[PDB]
Amino acid sequence: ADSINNFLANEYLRLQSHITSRALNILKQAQAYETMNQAALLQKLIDDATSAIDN
Amino acid sequence: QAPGNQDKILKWISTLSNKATTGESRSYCTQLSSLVSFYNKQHVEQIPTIDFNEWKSVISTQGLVDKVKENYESLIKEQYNTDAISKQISSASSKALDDIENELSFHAAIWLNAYADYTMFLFELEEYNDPNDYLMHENFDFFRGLETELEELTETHNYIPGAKDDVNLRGYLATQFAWGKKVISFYRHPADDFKCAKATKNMLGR
Amino acid sequence: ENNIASNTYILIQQDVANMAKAYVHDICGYIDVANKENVRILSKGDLI
Ligand SMILES: CCCCCCCCCCCCCCCCCC(=O)OC[C@H](COP(=O)([O-])OCC[N+](C)(C)C)OC(=O)CCCCCCCCCCCCCCCCC
Repeated sequence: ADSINNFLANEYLRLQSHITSRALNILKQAQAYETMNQAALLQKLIDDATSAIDN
Repeated sequence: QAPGNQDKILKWISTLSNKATTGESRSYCTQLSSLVSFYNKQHVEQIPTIDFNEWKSVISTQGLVDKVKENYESLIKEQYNTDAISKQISSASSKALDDIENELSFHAAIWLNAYADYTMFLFELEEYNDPNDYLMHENFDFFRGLETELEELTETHNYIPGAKDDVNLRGYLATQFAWGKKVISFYRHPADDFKCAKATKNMLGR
Repeated sequence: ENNIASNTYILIQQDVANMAKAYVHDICGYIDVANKENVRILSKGDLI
């Protein structure tokens, strides 16, 4: 009984860490793409400037 | 919860393992110890707190930070139902385990009967003191059964003292300085005669 | 007297083979209890 109670207890925390870790990674991962979209947008502006010089 | 909650569980497994002598038993002890360590493994990783307001402010996709929070919180509410499990394990478990529950119970009853025999003997022995201070027929009453055996030796004419006793200690004490030191042979009756005789080509059976 | 394979009623315990074997066959059976619970809780909804 004490081994089952300690198993579900520690196992409950492991699941809790799994969720918050998932919710945090998905958030940080999304931020990474968001920054990439911003850099790609500004990169096009620089690309337009360089092409204007060539013209 | 974390500290000191597994001390007793280690003493039990240790003894169970010490009693194991054959390699087969030692193997089962290893399997048993693993499951205990597996179930009793402690988990401490400092579950981090999420501040959705911080992420919501710095940068996030509209509706995403809020959608993650509401969905995240929903699963956090769910938790294990320790009550249901607590009952099933205590009600009945491992009908195969009932095999040794009833084996060790009868095994213990055997050696509890012996413990009571030795305990009750030392209890009755308290009133018996100084055999040399009791009369003959009174000592035989304390040791009920000797008179019955003594009648068996008499009615079968086994009147050679110590013939039916495996260790006739009284016979060795009387022969400590006897000529031709010998004790009576086991279960020798004063009437049996195994003598033989033969006639050979020579005289005197030689 | 019916459901124990022994050649005598004078039971003498000199090893814990029969004891530990019945424990691993019992405590192990209750494995997957927590993982099974995780299935229900996690299959409830998708975080995304
Ligand atoms: C008192 C009133 C009533 C009295 C009734 C009579 C009571 C008699 C008490 C018992 C006497 C027993 C004598 C046995 C002698 C055996 C000694 C021995 O073992 O020898 C060892 C001896 C000595 O070995 P030992 O190791 O035993 O002793 C060594 C002795 N020292 C220490 C000195 C070295 O070796 C032998 O084996 C020789 C055997 C010779 C046996 C000769 C004796 C024969 C007589 C017995 C037969 C009589 C039958 C009569 C039947 C009549 C029927 C009508």
